[PDB]
Amino acid sequence: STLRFVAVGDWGGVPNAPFHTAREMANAKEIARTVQIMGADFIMSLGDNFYFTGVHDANDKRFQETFEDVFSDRALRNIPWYVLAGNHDHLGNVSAQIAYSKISKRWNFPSPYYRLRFKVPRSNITVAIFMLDTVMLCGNSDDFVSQQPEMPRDLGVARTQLSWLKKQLAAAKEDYVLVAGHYPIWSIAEHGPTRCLVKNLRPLLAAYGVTAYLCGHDHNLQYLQDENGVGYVLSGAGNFMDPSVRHQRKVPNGYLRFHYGSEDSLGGFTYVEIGSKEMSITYVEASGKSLFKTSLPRRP
Ligand SMILES: *[C@@H]1O[C@H](CO)[C@@H](O[C@@H]2O[C@H](CO)[C@@H](O)[C@H](O)[C@H]2NC(C)=O)[C@H](O)[C@H]1NC(C)=O
Ligand SMILES: [Fe+3]
Ligand SMILES: [Fe+3]
Ligand SMILES: [Zn+2]
Ligand SMILES: [Zn+2]
Repeated sequence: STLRFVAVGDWGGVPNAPFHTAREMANAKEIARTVQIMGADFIMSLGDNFYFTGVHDANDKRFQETFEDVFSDRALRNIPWYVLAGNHDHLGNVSAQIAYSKISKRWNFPSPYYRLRFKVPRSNITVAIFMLDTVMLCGNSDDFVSQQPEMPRDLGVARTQLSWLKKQLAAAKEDYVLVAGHYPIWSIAEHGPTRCLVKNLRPLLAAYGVTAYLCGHDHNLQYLQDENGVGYVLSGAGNFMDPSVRHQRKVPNGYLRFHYGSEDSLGGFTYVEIGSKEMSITYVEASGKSLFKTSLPRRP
């Protein structure tokens, strides 16, 4: 078989009851239908888990109303979720989202950033994934008028995570290596590229042979690929859909391979399947149709 998972981001419903939106429910439904057909080993969250100010504590009702009861289909039962934090989560209590891992079996958020290691059946194929906390690296975009994470709140905190990732990447023996964070490195939409990540994270990717970087933040679906062969998967349409293509001129020519952000769309997510020969990525719209699909070679 193969390693399979769903990647969805920015799905955190809303602050007022019922605490979920039509788009979030449509995506939850289609995620269930996808699982019923292809199956899934786990679901990855790319940040902005609870709009617009995260949660207060680990007993916050939002955990049941925005998460548990939305992804309640029988098919989604028992499927593990690996979470990472976005900027809106940081306006609240992130320690509470980490502590919730001890309350809900499916919810796995051991710390701000961590390493995951998977071993694909039969195949000798191994996969490593590094979940980052880009807010601790670039600061909260909500703290600035430009809406761009200008600088980290703490030097030591940022410097340490970068040192951790570099040492982890310079030792990973896995066949596939993925890195995920909320903020985008490359993006043509509303916010566009995050200067801090382009200057501080991007360089590490090609140097150590990273397969791809996954993220959300900009509310749409995108696939970009640089000249070194690294893939950029943007999946932040789990709750909103922003049509903007405002920063397409800020992305190097040739990088944009796919984009969809129609405001009349219910949103979407991605389905990833990693096999012995390659990793494929399918973009699925909540309505039920697959919009695009690409593959990425195995790491030398
Ligand atoms: C953020 O959320 C965490 C998780 O609920 C809170 O941690 C609790 O802290 C109190 C001490 O004030 C302890 O008695 C509890 O046992 C802790 N809960 C857990 C699950 O460890 C933390 O206090 C919250 N921070 C704020 C500012 O509200
Ligand atoms: Fe968001
Ligand atoms: Fe965000
Ligand atoms: Zn935004
Ligand atoms: Zn487009």
